Amino acid sequence: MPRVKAAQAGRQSSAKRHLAEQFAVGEIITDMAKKEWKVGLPIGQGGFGCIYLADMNSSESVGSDAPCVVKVEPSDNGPLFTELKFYQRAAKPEQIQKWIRTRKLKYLGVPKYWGSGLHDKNGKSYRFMIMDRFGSDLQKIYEANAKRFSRKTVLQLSLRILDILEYIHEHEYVHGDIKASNLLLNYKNPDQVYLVDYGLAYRYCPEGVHKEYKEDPKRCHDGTIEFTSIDAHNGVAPSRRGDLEILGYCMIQWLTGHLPWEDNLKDPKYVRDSKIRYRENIASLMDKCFPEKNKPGEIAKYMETVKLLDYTEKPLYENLRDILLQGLKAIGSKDDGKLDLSVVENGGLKAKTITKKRKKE
Repeated sequence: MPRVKAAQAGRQSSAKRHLAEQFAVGEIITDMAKKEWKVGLPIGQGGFGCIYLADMNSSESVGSDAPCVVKVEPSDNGPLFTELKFYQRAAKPEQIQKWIRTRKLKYLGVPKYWGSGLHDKNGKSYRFMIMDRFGSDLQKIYEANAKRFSRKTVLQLSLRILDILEYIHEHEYVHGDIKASNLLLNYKNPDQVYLVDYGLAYRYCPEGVHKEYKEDPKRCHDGTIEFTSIDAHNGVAPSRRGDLEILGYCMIQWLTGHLPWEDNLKDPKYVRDSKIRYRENIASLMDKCFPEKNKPGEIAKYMETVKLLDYTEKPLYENLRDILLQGLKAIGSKDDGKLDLSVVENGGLKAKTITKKRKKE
């Protein structure tokens, strides 16, 4: 509590009073792309990194249902420059639309990029990126439902995430952050899921050079023990298995509700132990987590492929894809629920992509 618990700003790090500013309501700046975007009233709670309503240069004033939203953050920041750079480079209007065409699909759950605008003042440089609106985060509903998900709901995402993964996986870009915390649903389309705020999107194939199994803790180390890829836990280089591991962990988290190492996060050694121990004997995890009178073959085979994956072995989306459909057909059930996560609950967003937070040179 504010009164009970005392908030600590910093003992020794920053000096003097920074003091930031804002923009007038009803103003329209000129992004780098020569696009006019009108800014309405402020929205969100945090401080320096606040969100402001945005909309295309149309007319009249701005209400409380603006189409796009802007976010201002420090220019010297790192992770920020990545989220904005990854959007204007990966989240392009062509790259997104082109995919749907080359994929023979309807729409892409990837966020669209609009623009950005910077401004220096007395040495202080500011920067903001323009993004679209959203509905609610998957992590919110999860906690709201007492951390309980359905088989059709979980499997529904596993299919959507796969297609999205291939998009970045083919662009030499590792996802890293695939958890629900970085997911949202379209306000108009409740059955549409979107994966925003990477905060861990990096490339491990520069100049056609695929990252070989080598020790590199300095790189690809940013992540919470809650789902930190074994690559960082051991201090190895970025691998493909690391991605499947992230989805594999959460996949069982929602399906079961709680993970074995949920009451032992404080112990980093334990988390790594149970990991390797559960890796060799995956059948033990499903046995302990799930009852003997209920063993989802969809999960058993899922891990069997992950643990049985070689550094040189390529991704087997087709194979795993068969395991998913088999899981539903096995339980005499079919996709009759979709992304059942429509309720709405916004209150601030983020902006990151890099993966190396520790000392910050």
